[PDB]
Amino acid sequence: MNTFSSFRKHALLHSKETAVKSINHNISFYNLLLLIQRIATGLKSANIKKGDRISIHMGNCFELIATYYACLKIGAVFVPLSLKLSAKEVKNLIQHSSSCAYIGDKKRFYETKQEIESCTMLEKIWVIDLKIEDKENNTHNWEEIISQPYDYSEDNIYTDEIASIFYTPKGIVYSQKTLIDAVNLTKVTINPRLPKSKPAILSLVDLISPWSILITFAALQKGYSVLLLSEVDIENITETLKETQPAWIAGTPSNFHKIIKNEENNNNSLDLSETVCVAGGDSCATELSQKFFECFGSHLQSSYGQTELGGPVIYHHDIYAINEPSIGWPLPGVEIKINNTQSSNGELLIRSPAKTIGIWNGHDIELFPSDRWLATGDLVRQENNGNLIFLGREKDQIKIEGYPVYPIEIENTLIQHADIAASVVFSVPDKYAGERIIALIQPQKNHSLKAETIASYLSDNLAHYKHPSEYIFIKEIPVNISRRKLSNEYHLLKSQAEKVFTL
Ligand SMILES: CCc1cc(C(=O)O)c2c(c1)C(=O)C=C2
Repeated sequence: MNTFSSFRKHALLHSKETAVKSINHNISFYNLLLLIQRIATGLKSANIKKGDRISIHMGNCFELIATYYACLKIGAVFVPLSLKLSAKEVKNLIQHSSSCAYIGDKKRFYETKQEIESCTMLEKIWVIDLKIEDKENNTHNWEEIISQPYDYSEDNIYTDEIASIFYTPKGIVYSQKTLIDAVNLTKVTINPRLPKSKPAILSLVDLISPWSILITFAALQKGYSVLLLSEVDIENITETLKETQPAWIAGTPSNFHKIIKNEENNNNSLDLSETVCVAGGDSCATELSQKFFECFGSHLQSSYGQTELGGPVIYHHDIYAINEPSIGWPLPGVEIKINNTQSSNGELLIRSPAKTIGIWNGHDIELFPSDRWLATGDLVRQENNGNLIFLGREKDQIKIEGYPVYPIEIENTLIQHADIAASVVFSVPDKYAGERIIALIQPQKNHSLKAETIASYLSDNLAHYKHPSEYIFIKEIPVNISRRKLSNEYHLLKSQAEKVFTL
């Protein structure tokens, strides 16, 4: 069962239930299938064929998810163009991907119009809410692609065929099978609670971005509705969440930090205690989970994955339950190897059951040996129960007397202190020790804090060789965090510090 046919099967058996909703709109499973079918007929009527590449360039709307499924239905390769791309970058991807069609919305098209229309390989350009004076040459209004009824023509889709190209300047090629296996990984990470009185799934990452594509396919295949928000909706996220009350929210760590910060004001208070929230990336969200529980009483989850691995590969279904920084457990079929360093800690290597096909180089696919391991650049230790303790980036590792020291582990200890609001640990060169550990300490509250408190606190909680040699008290840590750039600004930091304490 490929991704479209899995959607279809569910839509035909659960026709009346809401598949997608926004603040002002909704569409049932059955009507979304009808829209997908009309788009498929319009594409084929416009001479789009299995294997043709379609660049897709639009904000969150029902047409975006319908277009993904229409491409899948007919075997057209979809090429999502991130909304963060400049006009020159969008043109580069349209050209590099060898797209022969483009589908976009009004805002994205008109920001990029001259570039898109100068891509001479584009035989069809469809634009939602195209201005009528611009319907000419190969540029068409979106309504044209759905104007004809479904023609019931067959499609022969095979799981080894290309389905999509997800650009990181590297076009990662997914087959129909990659997408099946990536959605199957993602399905394991979407676990709303049982309602008390139907779950709606929200992803705060744009639907043009691969993690949200997978979340959306997986949610619909589990029969959940998907809530789509606009940029303005997400700028007003606290009020939007009170109104829409999703059961499950995916987002970046930054998304959830902002949600936390909005509560410091407000009044009516947003109740996320029953909501399952999933922070997504290539790091660890343990400190965020502590803040998120304090603020909402909700138990943050995390997902760790990347496009080259097809989908999510490691999932932490309860970050806050683990006192150490951790990233969770490998998903089903995921294989891991921890590089042997003659110790329990090493680089995390991953092989995923969602095998990408290769890299599109503009002219051909550079094929991936299906046995390849991906080196993540992250250090881990695997506990007895499988949980991957997170030791930080390999390149942030500090050496003390020959032994590796991990800033993220020291930071996690420091912030548990009631008087410490935040902390960043890094090293500086030292003529005779090689490196020396510095701790940037941001005092909590409106409170006072003496370094001697910290050194004694660390004696009880950390091995001595992991201890900072020096404390820099500053009541705002520079963010925008790069322990490398902070090391480079060590003398500046000391000169701006509330106080410095050298042991
Ligand atoms: C589709 C591959 C993938 C991409 C990304 C991303 O941050 O872009 C993420 C994950 C998977 C994930 O499990 C959490 C973040």
